[PDB]
Amino acid sequence: GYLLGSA
Amino acid sequence: GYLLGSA
Amino acid sequence: GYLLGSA
Amino acid sequence: GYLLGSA
Amino acid sequence: GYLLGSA
Amino acid sequence: GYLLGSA
Amino acid sequence: GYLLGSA
Amino acid sequence: GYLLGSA
Repeated sequence: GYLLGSA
Repeated sequence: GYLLGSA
Repeated sequence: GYLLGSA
Repeated sequence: GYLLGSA
Repeated sequence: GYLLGSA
Repeated sequence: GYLLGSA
Repeated sequence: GYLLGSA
Repeated sequence: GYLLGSA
C-alpha cells in the first residue's frame, strides 16, 4: 500500500 | 493539500 | 496529518 | 502490518 | 511538505 | 514528523 | 518499505 | 520489523 500527499 | 492513498 | 495503516 | 503517517 | 510512503 | 513502521 | 519526505 | 521516523 502507499500514501502520497502534500501539506 | 493533495492526497492519494491505496491499500 | 495523513494516515495509512494495514494489518 | 504497517503504519505510515504524518503529524 | 511532500510525503510518499509505501509498505 | 513522519513515521513508517512495519512488523 | 520506504518513506520519502520534505519538511 | 522496522521503524523509520523524523522528529
